[PDB]
Amino acid sequence: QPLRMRLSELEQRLNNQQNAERLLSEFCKRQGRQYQAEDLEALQNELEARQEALSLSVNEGGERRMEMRQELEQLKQK
Amino acid sequence: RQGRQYQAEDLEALQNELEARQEALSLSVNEGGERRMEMRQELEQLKQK
Amino acid sequence: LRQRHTELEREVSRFEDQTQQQRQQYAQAKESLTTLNRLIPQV
Amino acid sequence: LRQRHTELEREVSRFEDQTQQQRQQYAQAKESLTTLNRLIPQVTLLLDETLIDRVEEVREE
Repeated sequence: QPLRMRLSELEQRLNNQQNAERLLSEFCKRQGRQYQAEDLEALQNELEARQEALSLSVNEGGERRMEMRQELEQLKQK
Repeated sequence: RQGRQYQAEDLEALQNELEARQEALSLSVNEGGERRMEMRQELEQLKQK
Repeated sequence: LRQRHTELEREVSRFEDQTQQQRQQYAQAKESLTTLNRLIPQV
Repeated sequence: LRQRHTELEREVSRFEDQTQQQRQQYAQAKESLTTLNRLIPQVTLLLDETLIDRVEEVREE
């Protein structure tokens, strides 16, 4: 009887392992083709850094482009 | 921390709600910042005038 | 133009306030999402 | 001043191209990041590449 409960629990563990493997493969195929599935936390950190880069780039581009557009307005009045 | 029991038994659905909030976060903050920045430059123009 | 400065400063204040409150509440929600999918991602 | 307008138009084009490209690229990066932190946020460590293969033994027992 102990082995019966062990069997059920282990079957659920196999289920979760296949879930993880399938999801890993599908992502690693969607972005990349085989993308360090063994330890992928570092890529999450770098992608967060690239989101910070997103904020920086978008703000800088917007403010600079619109400021030089205002310079264009000054030139137009001139 | 958020809610009091708020269907913790299977809380998957809440994550989607928070995802909508997360996208709206980027939209709202980007637009607001851009507006205030536009009027910062307009303020500089008025100062220079 | 000084009157324009005054109204512009009011508007700048409104946007700064709105963004501050908005980002605070939305950031709290985002942090809740991260805690959910870090501590209990269908764990 | 018309020379200035010409060069400024070129620079406006460059700014617009750069902002568009960067926002698209980092947006796709954001989508991939969210898929990772949704589906496998350290779930790989729960998996740990164990390859238990013991259900057969439990069935024999």
